Amino acid sequence: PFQIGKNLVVTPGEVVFRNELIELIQYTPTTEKVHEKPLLFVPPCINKYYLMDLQPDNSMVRHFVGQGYRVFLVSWRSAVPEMKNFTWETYIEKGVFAAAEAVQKITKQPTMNALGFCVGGVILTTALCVAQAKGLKYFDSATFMTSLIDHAEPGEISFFIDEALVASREAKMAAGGIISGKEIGRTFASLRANDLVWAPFDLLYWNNDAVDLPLPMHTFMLRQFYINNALITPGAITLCGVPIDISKIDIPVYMFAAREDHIVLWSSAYSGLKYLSGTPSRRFVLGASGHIAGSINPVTKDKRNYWTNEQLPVNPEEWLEGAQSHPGSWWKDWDAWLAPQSGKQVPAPKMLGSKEFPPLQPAPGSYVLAKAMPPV
Amino acid sequence: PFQIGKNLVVTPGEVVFRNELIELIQYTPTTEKVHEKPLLFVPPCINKYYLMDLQPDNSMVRHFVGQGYRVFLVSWRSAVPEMKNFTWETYIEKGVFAAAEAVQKITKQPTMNALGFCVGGVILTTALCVAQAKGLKYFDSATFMTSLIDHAEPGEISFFIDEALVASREAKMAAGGIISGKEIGRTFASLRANDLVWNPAPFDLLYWNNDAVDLPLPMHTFMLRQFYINNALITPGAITLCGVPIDISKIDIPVYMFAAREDHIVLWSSAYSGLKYLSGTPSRRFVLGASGHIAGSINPVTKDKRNYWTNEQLPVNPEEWLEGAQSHPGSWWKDWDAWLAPQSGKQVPAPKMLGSKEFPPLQPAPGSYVLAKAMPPV
Repeated sequence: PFQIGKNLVVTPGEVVFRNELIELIQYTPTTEKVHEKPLLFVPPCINKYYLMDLQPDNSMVRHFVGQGYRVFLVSWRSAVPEMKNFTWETYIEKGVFAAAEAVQKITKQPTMNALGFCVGGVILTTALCVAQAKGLKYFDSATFMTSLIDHAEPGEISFFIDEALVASREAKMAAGGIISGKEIGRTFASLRANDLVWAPFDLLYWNNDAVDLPLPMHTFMLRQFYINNALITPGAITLCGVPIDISKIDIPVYMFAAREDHIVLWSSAYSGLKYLSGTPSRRFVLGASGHIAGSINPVTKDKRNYWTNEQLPVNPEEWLEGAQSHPGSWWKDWDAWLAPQSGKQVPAPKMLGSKEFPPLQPAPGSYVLAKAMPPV
Repeated sequence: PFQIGKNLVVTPGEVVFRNELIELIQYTPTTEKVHEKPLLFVPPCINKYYLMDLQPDNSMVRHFVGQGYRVFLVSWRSAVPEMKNFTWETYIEKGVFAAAEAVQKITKQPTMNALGFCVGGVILTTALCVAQAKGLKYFDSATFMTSLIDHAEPGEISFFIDEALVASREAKMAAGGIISGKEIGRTFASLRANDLVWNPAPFDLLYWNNDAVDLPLPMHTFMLRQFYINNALITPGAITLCGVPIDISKIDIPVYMFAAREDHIVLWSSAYSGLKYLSGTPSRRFVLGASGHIAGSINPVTKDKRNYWTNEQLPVNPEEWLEGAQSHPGSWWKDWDAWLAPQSGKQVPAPKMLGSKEFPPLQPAPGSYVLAKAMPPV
């Protein structure tokens, strides 16, 4: 069967940093030269990251390392009791910022480009606001891959959030707790039959390999984003001492959505763009197909197509009407957008980590191997 | 590994009638006596029927035959070019009514009870209106299993209907056409991630899901326009079928409605919303099953897992219905059986032959139409 790290999730590298929330994976170079400016992947913390690193042929991380990027990836710890009080803020501080700090220390580069996928995109979005407000310059650009900002139309999840249960948890928040992967899967699972082509056993395995979340983080996510749609209203939430205002984000943004995505409706993603009014530029790219088939659409096979349009009208239907279709994988377009923002070519590093951050264990590390807690 | 008719869809019987749209399957009795009044299953047409007849343990058809019902089932023909002009009305006439006429002729019984599942329930609803208006008495009761009547909240499908495409097809309706299984699977999706858990499951369901059908363009276009966009059934006379202005307040037989609590395809409160429009009926029953679209609908008595909820009161607010409901362990099929059986006549000896002299058995169940594969890409 599947053994994570052995016949799945095999892109070579090392865990180079670990804390109470993350392992940071640094991938081994496969090119003689690399773009100097690192690339940080922020996967979701619902399910395991390795949707982005399945087999070599369909691995997103492997592709980008092969394009010369200095790829680092956040591997989230599945919640256990010592994490029962962790909050959304913990994911910003101990997740995104801790990762960014380690990247700066290891590479000696002052900044990086960031990618956030699914809920990792929402965490990244909030992290960007905190960083901007505090003058912390971690990121030179941000990419949001099938992630919401405007949660007004979150899809069918809207019908299945139990507001009374969220309120019950809020009442007892200070005690913390653990939300089971089983519970999370009833609302946040993202696999559909049409993603299985026709290993589609890889995807079936991934879908069932669930992870747990801290109660405070999860309850806040439901209340503030899904119910209150807080990000569209400046100052509606406060994180890390900062009133959150998406209009303050001030770096180039790339936003990817998939046309047939039933999990993150493409028009709902598109709706976020108008809120990013402090950015110097925004790029929206629409991939063909469904959530997984469209998102994880590799260049190795280069199937399907994507659409581009540099004009960003308010109406997504107008965007699409003016768009140009291009054959193959949107990864190519993202690469072309990222590369000019990635510095000059330098020799590939000969070692993983650094003296201060020595390699700890081979990729894919220990946190991705955890099994969800037993039923309670 | 899956061979339809051999290790799935194996409830014994015979095709006893065939026309350009349907094969009617009559199932072999497994009881010495049967309820006299037959039971007609009108399955989904957007997918193949055999979600209702998977493995023996989870087969709905097999269970009901084993309870003593004289079960007949409509197996819909996947659309081919000779069907490219078929309409919604065709599904009423060549589907539901043709089946009911054959049942009458084979059994010599004047009426039957009907079950409609998913879009089969919608077709059945419209057929009941036509029959009522024309004084045709085919049905003594109707059961709607995860089917909409009020389409105001149809769920995620709303986001995946392109009105402009519907309109362009309306403009060219006379020419007819075929809507591919691929297109159908991009707008309708019967499965969710919880149905795909893996450690046959989930492969039996994936095979069923991927065993796609095609639909005639006029039927499918009408379905999208009139139900999903216009929500025509809630307005008397908003559509006309078979010469008849459709007014669901005219339906005048007992109704049973099933929905599943965690159903993402047919939201249970959306199903519930239809009940208030069935104002001509002598009785209405709503039953809510635990779990999702597949596991909640096809929840067999053999294992008798999960639960269902009952409440005789029918308030406008579905939350009020649920707050007043009583939970019962196991399968809702038990409840449906208890509702159906008193409406199913006396016990008579099981028929010794399938079909009749006029309707001889044509081939063993599950027949030929179910074995057809979708047309190639174009």
